[PDB]
Amino acid sequence: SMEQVAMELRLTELTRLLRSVLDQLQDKDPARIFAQPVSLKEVPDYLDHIKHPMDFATMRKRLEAQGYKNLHEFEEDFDLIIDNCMKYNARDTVFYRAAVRLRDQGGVVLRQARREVDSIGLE
Ligand code: NA
Repeated sequence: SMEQVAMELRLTELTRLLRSVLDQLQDKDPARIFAQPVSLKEVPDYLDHIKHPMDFATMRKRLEAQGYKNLHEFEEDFDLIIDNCMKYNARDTVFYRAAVRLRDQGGVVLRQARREVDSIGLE
């Protein structure tokens, strides 16, 4: 149908916007602490602590499959990256501190992203 095509165009445009958002968020992690999944070889007990692991590479996979239907779903995954890190790691670690900085700097980006999604009407 023409409607389904229109819906798919909207999703494709959302995916384009979120790809820009993802790139901006990841630029706020130049240490690449959050770039890849935590290794279960190097941290074998990780899943005892963290029930829903997340990282930028896993987000990018979902994004390119157009698996984010709205900005809320994308934000949920970003918050998982931050929140998982701040539970597993103590306050005095480079990991926890990187997550705080990413959260703070990311908030700016996500604030305007919400406005753009609402304005352009992409969801
Ligand atoms: Na903790």
